[PDB]
Amino acid sequence: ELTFEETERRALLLKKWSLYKQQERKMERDTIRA
Amino acid sequence: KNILVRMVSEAGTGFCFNTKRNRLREKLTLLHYDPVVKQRVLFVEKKKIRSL
Amino acid sequence: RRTPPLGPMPNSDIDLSNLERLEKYRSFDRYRRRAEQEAQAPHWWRTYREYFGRTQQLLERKQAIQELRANVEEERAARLRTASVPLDAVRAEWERTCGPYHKQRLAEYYGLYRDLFHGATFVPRVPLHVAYAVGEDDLMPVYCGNEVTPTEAAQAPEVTYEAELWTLLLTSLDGHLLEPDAEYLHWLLTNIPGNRVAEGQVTCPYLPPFPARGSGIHRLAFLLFKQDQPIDFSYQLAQRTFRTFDFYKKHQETMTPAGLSFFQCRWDDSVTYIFHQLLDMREPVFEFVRPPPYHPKQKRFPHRQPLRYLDRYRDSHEPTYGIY
Amino acid sequence: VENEAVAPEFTNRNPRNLELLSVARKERGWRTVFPSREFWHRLRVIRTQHHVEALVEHQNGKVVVSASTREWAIKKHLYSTRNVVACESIGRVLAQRCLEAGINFMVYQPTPWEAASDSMKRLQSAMTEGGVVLREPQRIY
Amino acid sequence: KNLGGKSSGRRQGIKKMEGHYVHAGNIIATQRHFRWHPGAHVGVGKNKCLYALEEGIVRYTKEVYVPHPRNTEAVDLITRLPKGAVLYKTFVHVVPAKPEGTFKLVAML
RNA sequence: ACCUCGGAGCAGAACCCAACCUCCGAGCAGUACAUGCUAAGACUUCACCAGUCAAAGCGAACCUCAAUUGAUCCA
RNA sequence: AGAGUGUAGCUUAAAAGCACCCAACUUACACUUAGGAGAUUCAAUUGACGCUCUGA
Ligand SMILES: [Mg+2]
Ligand SMILES: [Mg+2]
Repeated sequence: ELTFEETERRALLLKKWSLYKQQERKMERDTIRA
Repeated sequence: KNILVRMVSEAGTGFCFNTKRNRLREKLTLLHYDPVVKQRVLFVEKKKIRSL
Repeated sequence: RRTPPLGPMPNSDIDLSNLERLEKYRSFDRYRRRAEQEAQAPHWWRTYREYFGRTQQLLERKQAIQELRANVEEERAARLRTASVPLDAVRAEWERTCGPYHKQRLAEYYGLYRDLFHGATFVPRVPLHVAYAVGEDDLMPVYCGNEVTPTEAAQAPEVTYEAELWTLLLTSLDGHLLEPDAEYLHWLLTNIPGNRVAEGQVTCPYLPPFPARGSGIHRLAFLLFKQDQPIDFSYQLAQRTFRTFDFYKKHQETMTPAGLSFFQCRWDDSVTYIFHQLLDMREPVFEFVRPPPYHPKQKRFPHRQPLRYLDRYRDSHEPTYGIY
Repeated sequence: VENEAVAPEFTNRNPRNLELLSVARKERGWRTVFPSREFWHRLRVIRTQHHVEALVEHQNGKVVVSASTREWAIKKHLYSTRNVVACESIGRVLAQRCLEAGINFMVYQPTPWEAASDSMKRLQSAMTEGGVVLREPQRIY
Repeated sequence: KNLGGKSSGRRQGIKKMEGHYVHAGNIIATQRHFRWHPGAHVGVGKNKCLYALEEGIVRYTKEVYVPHPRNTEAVDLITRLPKGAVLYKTFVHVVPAKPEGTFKLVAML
């Protein structure tokens, strides 16, 4: 079983990881093109 | 190989329809529409007309 | 013989030996999108359609969206698929911002413009809230093409057009019993002093809708015209006949169509009373008659035809005996 | 009586007359192509990258009604315009617009995956509870 | 050594060319494969024959081809098609001539 | 050697085309038991026989395969 | 010092569509479903904040 607070923390974890790896892939592609 | 079998209505009506089945499968029972009763009733294989 | 194509053949520009290199539709969805776009695009070959066919606003909207994003409860509900929307507020904002265009689309679909104004269009900028008072407690609203029974429309409606000289007209577009290209005028309040409607001039008294039985669904339109400058206007059915196109041709300079609202009515018991008492006539009853079934010319020898062939061409089912 | 002068044949010019009487033709062909044209009104849902569109379109192609998350009125009351919440909200708004427009029946033609989608299920439920039956009456011949 | 091949011609093909008035139920074209695809107001029989579902005029057109999502072979062909490509097929259409019916005054109650 | 039936060339494009011409095949199988009843309009192997498709309707649910067969009489 | 100038990666898009990413189904990819971020450089058509090119 689980709780609402940890579910919300997990959702925010997914959100921030999405942003972080989006920036990672963006910088990788920038280096590739450069 | 298959055999032609007369499926007879269990509704008591003399309604018979011929179907086919494997000669090695068990005697066959269906839910077939009986026009006399105007309803799907059980039909049970009665006799083997011929071997097809 | 090989007549050359009369234009760019489809799948011509893309066609190239580098099929392996070219990216492909990996999804039926993207293929369908492209195919639909191509179908919409015009073509030189025979096709189905031929035969059957500011900055402040942006800033404020961005700030509002940012505030909604910041609101944690909103995000919690969104990710828990439990958030809802205020339907009434959405309706009001639709009216204020983009309601006129969708209402214009509805009117065009219903054929109001092609009939009321013979094709000429106009955006109903001014929202028009019309409601037929039902009982002494409620009132059926007439939004756009909704269904309101003549029983409910027995008494004249309450109109609240928010503005600050107006003319309101109720016109039945397809209720005319004698002339296909004619309308019926029901009530015309002209020179209305702004929002309040009780002070308008009663050019024509209110006549409730009377869609004949078995005559189908009839469409009635509330036309609202802003009156630049006040102007003068000029139970018998011949005088209730009305061509809105001619009327607006006469009053075009001083009138501008700024509001629209229509509803659909079918026959009801109240129509009988309207016909018998108010109009003092025998109510007409119409029926939908399909064309008679087609049969090929009867042959002397209907070869290979069933016995029903002769029944297809006999008129009377009762036995006949000729001379006997 | 002069007022009793009625033409023998009535000419109802309302486009929706026969459709509402359930007598108008509805294209029965296109049995080898998708979607089927056998309808008077179709609910077409377009899920873009950022936005969700829900149109009620007549067989002739005229978009009778529309509900897009790209309108300010709707987009200013929900968090994300590309989620199940957005689809449910646009479905309810479209149901209200259809009821006020007189459109009570439609023919939804989703692909297998679209039908299995949770968002499409929510949109269909929203329309049903709003008062639109996604199954047009059979034509009367 | 070579036996058979004595079958006669099926007499298949188009029975109603474009512009021909067609009554409901008339067979427009008989085909062994899908040469002409069904269009508006045209139905397909079990043997792929196209019959008129309405009374009107036959029109042949070229229209984009969008198979049913459950037609696995066609969906696979599409999935392998390059982007920008659109399939086209010949479709048969019946432009209905007469209206569904007319409203007639039946009784002046 | 063949005799009936179907697919492909000859017969490139509506239909149709011979050959003791070139090649492939068939004389089933499988799934279901509304593979129920009726009924406009059409197709048709160049006749007939036979063979095909089918709107609408009643009643119900919410047929694949090219051939895959055979009349009358009589049992 | 001068020229081209200028919407998130792309758009003879006008704040959109394609793009793009992780989660699940996939060995994997792909599809599909769920979600994610995103811009019209700043002031009155004009001037000046940033990029490219031509030079030293
Ligand atoms: Mg041959
Ligand atoms: Mg013949």
